[PDB]
Amino acid sequence: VGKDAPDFTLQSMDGKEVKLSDFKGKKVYLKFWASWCGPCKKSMPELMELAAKPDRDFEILTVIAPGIQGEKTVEQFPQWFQEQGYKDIPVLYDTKATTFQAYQIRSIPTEYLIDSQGKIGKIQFGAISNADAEAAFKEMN
Repeated sequence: VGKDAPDFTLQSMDGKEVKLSDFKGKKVYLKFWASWCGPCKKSMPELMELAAKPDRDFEILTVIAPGIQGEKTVEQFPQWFQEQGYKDIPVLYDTKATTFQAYQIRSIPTEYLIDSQGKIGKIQFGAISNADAEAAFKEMN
């Protein structure tokens, strides 16, 4: 069966504590990215579309590593995010890159699509469309 997605507990951009296993019972779209990464930014508008879809049986979570490998500090990131026109996308602060390491992230953007019991259903390097994601989740429990 699917390998367990490594658990994490991270602070979000808006100050919430977010723990992956608290989402058991719901599917999860998990995206690792960075503000300096062009293909990452390219993918954000479509992810905002997806977030606006009301009938989702999955939650969207994205993860950056502030102050690490060129990423903005937590002091500067939220302002930068809003000034790009980005909205309605959760961003978690992987302060010690520990989550990136646990997911063996060696390239970005990378998406992990996780089923309702916390198992990894799909790993995608680079781009994945909304229809691609929706199709993958339709085959997961």
